[PDB]
Formats: sequence, structure tokens, C-alpha cells
Amino acid sequence: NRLSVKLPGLDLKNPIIPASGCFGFGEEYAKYYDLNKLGSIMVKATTLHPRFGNPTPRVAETASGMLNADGLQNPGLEVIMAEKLPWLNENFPDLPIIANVAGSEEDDYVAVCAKIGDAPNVKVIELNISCPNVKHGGQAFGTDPDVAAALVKACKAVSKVPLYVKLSPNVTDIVPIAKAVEAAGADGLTMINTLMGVRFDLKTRKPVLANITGGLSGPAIKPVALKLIHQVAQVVDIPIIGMGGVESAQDVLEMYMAGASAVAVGTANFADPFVCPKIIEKLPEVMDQYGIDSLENLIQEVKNSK
Amino acid sequence: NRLSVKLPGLDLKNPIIPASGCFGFGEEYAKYYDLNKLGSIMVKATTLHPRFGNPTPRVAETASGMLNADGLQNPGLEVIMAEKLPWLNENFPDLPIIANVAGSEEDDYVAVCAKIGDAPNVKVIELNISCPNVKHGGQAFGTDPDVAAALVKACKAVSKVPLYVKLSPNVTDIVPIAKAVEAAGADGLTMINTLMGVRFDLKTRKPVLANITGGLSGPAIKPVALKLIHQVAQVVDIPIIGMGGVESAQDVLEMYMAGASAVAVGTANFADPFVCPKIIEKLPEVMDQYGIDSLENLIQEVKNSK
Amino acid sequence: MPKLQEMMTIVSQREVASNIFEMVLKGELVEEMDLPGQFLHLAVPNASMLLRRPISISSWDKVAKTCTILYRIGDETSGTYEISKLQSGAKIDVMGPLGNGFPVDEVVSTDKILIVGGGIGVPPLYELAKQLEEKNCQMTILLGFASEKVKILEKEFAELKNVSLKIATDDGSYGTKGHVGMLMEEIDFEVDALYTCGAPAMLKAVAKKYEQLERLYISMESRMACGIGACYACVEHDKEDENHALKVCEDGPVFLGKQLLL
Amino acid sequence: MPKLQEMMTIVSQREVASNIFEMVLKGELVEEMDLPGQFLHLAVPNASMLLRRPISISSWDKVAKTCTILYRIGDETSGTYEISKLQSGAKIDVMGPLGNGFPVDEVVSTDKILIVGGGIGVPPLYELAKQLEEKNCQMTILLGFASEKVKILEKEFAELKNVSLKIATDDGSYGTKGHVGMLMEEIDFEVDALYTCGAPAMLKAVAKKYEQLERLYISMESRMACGIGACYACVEHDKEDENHALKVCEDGPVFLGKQLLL
Ligand SMILES: Cc1cc2nc3c(=O)[nH]c(=O)nc-3n(C[C@H](O)[C@H](O)[C@H](O)COP(=O)(O)OP(=O)(O)OC[C@H]3O[C@@H](n4cnc5c(N)ncnc54)[C@H](O)[C@@H]3O)c2cc1C
Ligand SMILES: Cc1cc2nc3c(=O)[nH]c(=O)nc-3n(C[C@H](O)[C@H](O)[C@H](O)COP(=O)(O)OP(=O)(O)OC[C@H]3O[C@@H](n4cnc5c(N)ncnc54)[C@H](O)[C@@H]3O)c2cc1C
Ligand SMILES: Cc1cc2nc3c(=O)[nH]c(=O)nc-3n(C[C@H](O)[C@H](O)[C@H](O)COP(=O)(O)O)c2cc1C
Ligand SMILES: Cc1cc2nc3c(=O)[nH]c(=O)nc-3n(C[C@H](O)[C@H](O)[C@H](O)COP(=O)(O)O)c2cc1C
Ligand code: FES
Ligand code: FES
Ligand SMILES: [Cl-]
Ligand SMILES: [Cl-]
Ligand SMILES: [Cl-]
Ligand SMILES: [Cl-]
Repeated sequence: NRLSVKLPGLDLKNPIIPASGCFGFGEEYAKYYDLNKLGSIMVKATTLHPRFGNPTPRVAETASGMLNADGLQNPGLEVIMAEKLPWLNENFPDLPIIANVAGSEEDDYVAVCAKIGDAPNVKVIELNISCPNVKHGGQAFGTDPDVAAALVKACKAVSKVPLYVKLSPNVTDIVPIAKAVEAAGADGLTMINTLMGVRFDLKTRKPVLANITGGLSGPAIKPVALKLIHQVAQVVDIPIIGMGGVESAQDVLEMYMAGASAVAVGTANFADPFVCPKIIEKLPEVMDQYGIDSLENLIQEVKNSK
Repeated sequence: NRLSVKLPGLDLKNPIIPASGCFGFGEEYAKYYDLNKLGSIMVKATTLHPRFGNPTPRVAETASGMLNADGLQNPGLEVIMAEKLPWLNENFPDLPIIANVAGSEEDDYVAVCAKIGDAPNVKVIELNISCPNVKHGGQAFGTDPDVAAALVKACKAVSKVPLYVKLSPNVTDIVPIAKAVEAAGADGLTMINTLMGVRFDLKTRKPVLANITGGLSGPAIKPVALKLIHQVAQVVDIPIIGMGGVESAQDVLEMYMAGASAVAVGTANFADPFVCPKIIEKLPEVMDQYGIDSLENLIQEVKNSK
Repeated sequence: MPKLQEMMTIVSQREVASNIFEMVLKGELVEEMDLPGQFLHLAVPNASMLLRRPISISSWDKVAKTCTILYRIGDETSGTYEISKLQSGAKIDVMGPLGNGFPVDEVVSTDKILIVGGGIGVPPLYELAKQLEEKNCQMTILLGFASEKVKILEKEFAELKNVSLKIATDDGSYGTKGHVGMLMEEIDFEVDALYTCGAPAMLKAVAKKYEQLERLYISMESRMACGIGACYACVEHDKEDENHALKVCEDGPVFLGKQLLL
Repeated sequence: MPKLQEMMTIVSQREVASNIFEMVLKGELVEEMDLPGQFLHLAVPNASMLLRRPISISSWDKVAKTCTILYRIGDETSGTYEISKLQSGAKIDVMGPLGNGFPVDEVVSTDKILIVGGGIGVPPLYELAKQLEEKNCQMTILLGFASEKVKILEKEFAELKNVSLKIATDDGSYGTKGHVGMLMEEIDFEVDALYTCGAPAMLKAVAKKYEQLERLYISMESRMACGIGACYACVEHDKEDENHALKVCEDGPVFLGKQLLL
């Protein structure tokens, strides 16, 4: 239909995708609506081994946003291949799944990328490079173009599905990293991951988060997301799934004006569990309001804008 | 009193300072209350020559924030020495003024720093290094530690008043820049300047701002500000005037927990013209609530926290 | 002595045209109002929307302690939309009144006044005509709208004596089909003062047809932040003084035609 | 068939103790309530505060279609403060009811039940006692507070038959001076099931004194985000299964004492 969009590895009925780490592996939000309404799902990060994650408190509220520092808690590859992904395949066999892949060192990233494409419902791997690198001094794989390009090319060597890369906003210049990752064979990009923030408790005078720092998400970060998506779209020809503060069909369309081809929705699910289906159903009315016939056309019109 | 705080060049009756670019040179907000209530004022940026600034639209609203791209509109050094600063000296001779200094190339920064200390009410120069450098490819003087250290040391050579440096949050790692600038002789720091954001108009499909990108300010950016202030405070021994999203006496105290010694207040003035005096008067009640006797003690307790 | 800011009380609020609400506000800010064409800087009742909404004062009643505004709302993500949910009895956070308004002191019974309004530029012109009626002068008032669906204040203007009122709609749904500028071109007298407020293309047409008139007052709009002249968000180039910036919120919103470029 | 979310109507709301409000909510969500100790996930009426506030259900009335909550507010920057400004007739955005509550099915008239509450952990224990009273069992209920200034629900608990109620205050302003844990140490019978909810130090004391009891139910609190088990914000370590994380919002909020570490 009008909402349908086609991306490498993804023939989506609509462009609305719950963002990784905000939907689990679907089992809880499924209690609230038929997940088939979604275009896709970015499931919680997969690491090679299980991770309990960071100590609590893990979250904090901010003005039009939140902080989070769960630390990529997940049951690990085996359990995700055996339990989490099969449950989604059984209950929603036609719903394509984007597997968010994280790690502490390159070998770990590669091992997950070799295996997780085997799951039939997994159509795309989302490479999360905002992770501290224990072979590089704790350096997030995504702040250095050469590190990032190496990681991408290595994982590209073993993926049986198209490989997207999730870019971090915490850089002086995102253009070198984006260029390098496309050159290393990335089929697409997703952006953005969280900003870094801190809250202090006035009584204890200590940080609210046990991790001290946390990732800043929510509508507060949408202007930064649009800036970086727009910046990157002028510099690469692979498509972009945009995210950061999306809350409404208006926000979705604004993501398109920036150069995104589909839109992920994260923090909004916590305020409103129905936000993703609500956005999906109000998209055609809102597209009418601004004279947009189809999302596929809008992508090409904007791509030629240019 | 309890609110009094002493910084290089600043014996402040309280730590509340309207942020540069959000108070003009005081003449308009003075219509609403006695500016003597303030601790200080960061006046609009001074460049060597007049600047009309960027085309309109210059501002846009965001979730718990705003975008702004005025482009450092100011009447230039001569007019600011002859009109703007003397008016503040006549009407508020005891109110210390922080002169925000910007420029396109180092010689321009130096020339302003040589002259503006002559004004009797100017007690501190706030070096704004978030400016595009036309001798470096448009590179903001504040994203490269060596560029920044050179600029600071050059301006340090001619300033008759203590020199503070305003740091930009748009960097991968703010610690090298902060270290280098302290080493170059900076008496103090102020942080943070704005993040970069973009809004799109859904009807025109073009950016809302004529400049496309704009600076993102307001409560939305407070978690990022606290993160960077906290990060820098562990790495330098010169004091910090913290700013970014401050709206309440609570926010002021939270800035102190991060390591600030005084707090600038910017975007909040546009929503509430009385916000700075309101914060000043509710600070003692709020300090009571969290068992803080004086702001000077709190600074030392936090500095030893460490 | 001036109040500057006040939590006013909304007396009533009703949708008088498609997505256009008329709100009556009661407060002590009304006692400070003088020139037509000043504005109020309204805080949206939504804590994620920090910039005030600038809205023209359409009329006031000093005895009633009330003022009246008419504003168009956006979609459900807009702040004006939030404002329209406020009910009779609610408080609204007002700064004002603000700006340089339309001057009327030098208007006298001999003069023939022309008024050109369009869209949501129309509200402030009502208090203008209301005041000029006391000076026993003869006014022609030309108002244009996109559609009958958004026509406003026809009845209020019609009940004013010494007023010829012609109304255009772009689609022809009401009155004359076309734009106000057309009804301008048909003017057959010597106008001594012209007051105009509306969409940029209309303001441009008026400014060329009467470029040689000196008493030509143009009410401008702009994106705004501080609303008081501090932040420099709302600058126009000064036509008579290149190398100088006019601030719509504080120098205006009303300017002499010679001060403006298109 | 389950509603999951509902714009409930606040029936009333009044400050029943220093910064503690009792709100009555009317909606179809009440028909889905069963176990005591479930909670509601409340949206703050402030668009800059996006995380819902988790608040225990204190009591409900299926015929009235009402539930009752008692919550403490923070300062004027807190969201609970905003919630307390809601007036009779306003709507409030509720998700719920949520979580694993206190089980009562296996309680029988023979059993002697102990209940230990503190502070704002007390509200959910009221609906618990209310339900246990029907099972004709004999309860001792020990409640502790910082001060008389924050004592809540004494009268409601007192009007319950089969209930011995002792009340402590840390300062001695009311009842027994000291903490609940002291009144625990004085227990002189064999308790078959203990239900407790309150501040961590208190939960810890209860958990040691009755570490050997199996029917020991502890209601936990945590920072929360999604409120349904998706986001992993609210994890406790599983004591009986190291290498496993319990989620307070979905596995709890009520746990068996053997599942918890301190
Ligand atoms: C001096 C002055 C007087 C005005 N008088 C009236 C009046 O009497 N009636 C009326 O309907 N409108 C009037 N306007 C226009 C009115 O301020 C805007 O229509 C309104 O602010 C749009 O906000 P929103 O909440 O609908 O949209 P949002 O999209 O939620 O607003 C986003 C931001 O953009 C700003 N903005 C967007 N469009 C405009 C615009 N066209 N002009 C100014 N700011 C804008 C908003 O103030 C806000 O800061 C006036 C504008 C000015 C400058
Ligand atoms: C399962 C459960 C049931 C609860 N039942 C009750 C009850 O019946 N009565 C009652 O008074 N309180 C109860 N609480 C505690 C209540 O949720 C917090 O006191 C409240 O969320 C604090 O928010 P605020 O608006 O006052 O402060 P703000 O500082 O504005 O909140 C900031 C953020 O921190 C969170 N937060 C801060 N302190 C706490 C805390 N102690 N627990 C959980 N979240 C916190 C808030 O939810 C919000 O996300 C319960 C908590 C949980 C987890
Ligand atoms: C609780 C939480 C957990 C997250 N976990 C992950 C993750 O595991 N992997 C990942 O790539 N991004 C993760 N993110 C980032 C989001 O997917 C998204 O990139 C970011 O939050 C911005 O989108 P939003 O503002 O719509 O939430 C997480 C965000 C939150 C709030
Ligand atoms: C309209 C506007 C103009 C500004 N102008 C300047 C400036 O001229 N020089 C400068 O160093 N910072 C400037 N800033 C940045 C603010 O001083 C402050 O560093 C930033 O806005 C964050 O604080 P806030 O969130 O409290 O506004 C400006 C900000 C705004 C919104
Ligand atoms: S709005 Fe700030 S100067 Fe006009
Ligand atoms: S709050 Fe999200 S998992 Fe418990
Ligand atoms: Cl791992
Ligand atoms: Cl210059
Ligand atoms: Cl009256
Ligand atoms: Cl009923």
C-alpha cells in the first residue's frame, strides 16, 4: 500500500519498527496488540554470551526524555537462537526481524553474525557499534572509522543476511564513520543510538544511575537525530532507518524529510504501549494533510531533493 | 551570604548568571526587574566587527527545548565598548559583567580580548570557541585541543581580566580539549554551549531554520550538560560555570553535584522572564530541603567527593 | 507599576471558524492596553513546549477587564491546539501587552482610512477600526480569506458605522472571488493612511501599490522566542538604514512602509 | 477481552497526610483486579515527564467500579506533585493492573497471618487484609512510620475484625517509639504466612527474622520504565537461580523470600 516500503532484506507492510532494547523480543508487547501490525522489530541486543547487565538503578527520567544504562542485558546467542527467535517465528512467521548484534571484541561480533542469520525470521542484522572495545582501550567501535570499517568487513564476511550498522551520535564528525562503513560493505544504516547523560540525586549527591552515565533517548533527542540523519544522507547512497524521539506520524514524516526510509520507535513505547499501531493507523490521514501519496515516492522525491 | 560564591574575577552575591545570547546586554530584561538581583551577566557575544547574523527563520521549538541559529548578531566591539557596556556600568555599576568573545580567526579573538577588559564593569572574558575557523577549513576552534590551546594562550597574552573558556558538547571526547585549555592558562571554564539539531517543515519538506542546522538548548540538554560537566570536573582544577537546561533551584543544585561553582541560565528566560530572580529567592528553601548550609561549602564538599 | 505578566482567566473560548478559536481573557493586563496592534506572548499548557505563542490582541474592554483574541490552531501536535483545550475558568500564562501598535492619535475626521486584512492578520484590525470610529473618520475595510470556511469577524466589522466593508475569498465561496489585492486595485479615492496585516504576499502587494504613501502601517509576523527584543530571533532588515536590524517583537510588530523591504 | 489501559476518572482526591494523597479512580480496569498487591502505571499530566509512575492499588470496589491509591508526592518539580493537582472529574492515563500480587487462595481460617508494613509500602496491604478477613483468619498487623505526620490508613485497618493492630513511629509522635522491626522481635506465636511491604531496611529485617519461613511474601520497589517486562529496568538477582534476573514489574512486585537477596 502507501505505507509499504522495500529495503535490503525487508519488504515491509509499513515502516514502523520498535527500536532495539525497547521491545524485548516481543513477548510482552504482544499481550497488547497483534505484532503483525508492525513492519518489523529490532529485538534486544544479542551478545555471544549471556549478560546480566549493569546494576540498578538503571533508568531515570529527564525533560522529554529518559536515561538508561541496562548494559545490554540479554540471554546470549544460544538461548536467543533456541527460544527468543523461534517464539517470534512460530507466533509471527511473516514478521521480519532485525537482530541487533553487540559485542566486546571483534571475534564476538563475528561469531554472532555467522550464526544468527540461520534463524528463518531474521532478515537483517543491525550491527551495534556503540560498544566498548576491550582490544582498543574501551573505545566504542563506532567512534573510529578504521576500527568500524574493519568490524563491518569482518562481520560482512559471515552474514547470510544484509548487514545494517547503527551509528552513535557521540562523535565530533559522523561523516567519516558513515562513509567508511558503507565502503566496508554495509547494506544500510540505522541512526541514531543514544546520547550520553547524567542525573544527580540531590539528597545523596551521587548519580541516579549506578553506571553514573546513561543513554539519553526520547523526543528530547529528535532534533539531534534529524541533524545527523540529514547530514549522513548527503554522503551515502545506502538507505537509513531513522530513530530518536519518534512519537507521532508527524515525527515519522519528518524522519523522511531528513532522508530516512523507515522509522524505528523506542522510548515512546514506555509511555504508550499502543504508540506503534496508533502511528501506523494515523499515517495515511497525516500524509493526506501534507499531500504525500506514498512513502516509497516520498523517499525518491527526497533522495532527488537531493 | 549562603548564596555568595567567589570565582576568579567574580565576587558574586549569588551564582545565577543569565547565559550569553539569552539576555542581550540587559536592556530589555531590566524592564522586568532590578538586574542587581543577578550575580552576574553573560552578555551577547562580541565580535570585532558588526554582524547582522543569519537569515530568518532563526528559531524553532523542540520537545523541552529550542533550536537557534542567529549567527552571533552583535553591533561589534566599538559599539559594545561605547554603548552597551557603559549603559550597564551606569545603571548597574556594581554588577560584574562577563563578556562573551567570539571570532572567525585568531587575530579577531585577540583584538577583542585586548580591548574589552578596559570596560570597568567587565570582570571576566568568556572565550566562545564554538566558532568556525576560516584559517582551518571551517573547524570550530573548540574541537581540536591544539587549535584551542593556541587560541587561549594568544588571548591570554592580552587580557587584563581572567579568561574563561566556553566548551562545546559536540565532541567525541571533551577531556583533551579541557586539559589543553587549562594548560594554556584558562582561569576557568563554562559549559556547555548548544548541541546541534534540525527541524523539518512537513509542508515545504525543507528545514525550518534558514541555516538548516541550529543550536539545541533547554531542559532537553541538561542530562548531556551534567554528564560533560561531571566528566570535566574530574580532570581540571579550575572552576566551572555550568549551564544547559537550567530552570529551577533544583537544577542549580544538581549543577553543583556535577562540579559547577556557579550556574548560567539561558533558554528559561524566554518562557519565564522572572526565572532568574525566582530561582535566586527559592534557592535557600531548596537548600534547606537537602541540608546544604552554603553554596561555598557545597563546592568544597563536592570537590573533595571528589 | 506595569504588570508585564499575568495568569489571566479565560472567560470563554469557542470555535468561530474552521480551526479558529475566539478566547476572552480577563485580567489586569487589559488596563495597560492602548494602541491597537499590540500582542500577547502565550505559554502553551504543555511543559515540553517552552516558547510562548505570539497572538494579536483583537479587541478589549477596559471596564470588563477583558481582552479578546482570535487564533488559528495547528494539528494535534501543535501548541495552539493545546491552548484550545483550555476551558472557561482556566488560567493562561500571559506576558504583555507587547510591541509597537498601530498609531491613531494623528487620525482626524477629515481623513479617509483604508484597511487591508487577510487570514489571521485580521483580528488586530478590529480594535483598530473600533478606535478609529470614535475619530469620526470614514473607513473602507477590505478583508480576504482562503475560504468561507475561515472567514472571521465579518459581523463585528459590519456593525461599525462609517465603514464600507468588502470581503473576498480565494475560492469564491463568499463575497468576491479572488484575493484582497484585487479589491485594492479598484480603490477610487485618495487614502491618507493605510493599515494592513496579513500574509506576506498580500503585505507585498499593498506596499507596492502605496509605496509613495507615508502613513502606511504594516503589521509583521515572525518566528519569536524571548518576545521582548533580547534574543534577536525576529529580525527584519531596516530598509531606510542598511547595516541595521529591526526586531519585529519590539520595534514592531507594526512598521512604516518605508522601514520595510517587500 | 482485558482492557490493559484506560483513561480513568478521578472520583476524588484529598491530602490525607503530609504530602500523601488518596485518589479514587473509576473505570473498567477495576473489573480485572484480583490479587492484592498489583499496581497501576500512571502517566503524569506533564508532557515533559514521559515515564509512568508505578503506584500500588490500595483497595477496590468492584460494584462501585472504583479503586483507591495512596501516594506520596515530591517537590514542585516532581511528577507525583503534578498528579496531585488533578481535580475531581479529571481523567488520568492508567495502564493496569500489573504484576504478580499477594496470593491469598491457600490461606485458611486456622492460619495466623502476620503483616508488616512501613511508610508508603502500607497502601497495598489494606486490600490484602480486606481479603484475608473473609477467610476468617486471625491477623496481626504491624505498621511503622517516620512520624505521626505521615501515618496513613490506621482507621481503615482498625475497622477490620480479626485484626490486632500495633503502630510505631520512629520519633514516638504516635503509638510505639521506634521501627516496626522492634514490634516484630516481640512476636509470640508461630506465623504461617507473612506479607510485608516497605522500605528496604525493613524488608531486610523481616527477611532475616523469618528466613526459614516459606510462605513469606515480600513486595519490592524499583525504578521502572516500560512497566511490563520488556525494557529490563527493574531487575533483581534471583537468589535461588544465580545466572537469572527477576523483573520487579512482571515477576513481582511480590516475591517469595527465598527468591530474594536481602
Ligand atoms: C506579532 C504576531 C502576532 C500574531 N497574531 C496572531 C493572531 O492574532 N492570530 C493567529 O492565529 N496567529 C497569530 N500569529 C501567528 C501565531 O503566533 C502562529 O500561528 C502560532 O505561533 C503557531 O504556533 P502553533 O502552536 O500553531 O504551531 P507549532 O508548530 O506547535 O509551533 C512551533 C513553533 O513555531 C512557531 N511558529 C510557527 N508558525 C508560526 C507563524 N506563522 N508565526 C509565528 N510563529 C510561528 C510557534 O510559535 C512555535 O514557537 C501572530 C504571530 C506574530 C509574530
Ligand atoms: C511496584 C511499585 C509500587 C509502588 N507503590 C507506591 C504507593 O502505593 N504509594 C507510593 O507513594 N509510592 C509507591 N511507589 C513509589 C513511587 O512509584 C515513587 O515514589 C514515585 O514514582 C516517585 O516519583 P515522583 O514523581 O515523586 O518523583 P520524580 O523525581 O519526578 O521521578 C523521577 C523518576 O524516578 C522514579 N522514581 C523516583 N523514586 C522512586 C521510587 N522510590 N520508586 C520507584 N520509582 C521512583 C519516578 O517514577 C520517575 O520515573 C511504588 C513503586 C513501585 C516500583
Ligand atoms: C532501555 C533501552 C534499551 C536500549 N537497548 C538498546 C540495545 O540493546 N541495542 C541498541 O542498539 N540500542 C538500544 N537502545 C537505543 C534505542 O534503540 C534507540 O536507538 C534510542 O533509544 C533512540 O530512540 P528513541 O528515542 O525512540 O528511544 C536502547 C534504548 C533504551 C531506552
Ligand atoms: C538565542 C540564543 C543565543 C545564544 N547566543 C550565544 C552567544 O552569542 N554566545 C555563546 O557563547 N552562547 C550562546 N548561546 C548558548 C547559551 O548561552 C547556552 O550556552 C546554551 O543555550 C545552553 O543553555 P540553556 O539551555 O540554559 O539555554 C545562545 C543560546 C540561545 C538559545
Ligand atoms: S523575539 Fe527575541 S528579539 Fe524578537
Ligand atoms: S519496567 Fe521494563 S522490565 Fe520492569
Ligand atoms: Cl558476550
Ligand atoms: Cl567579526
Ligand atoms: Cl470588572
Ligand atoms: Cl457503578
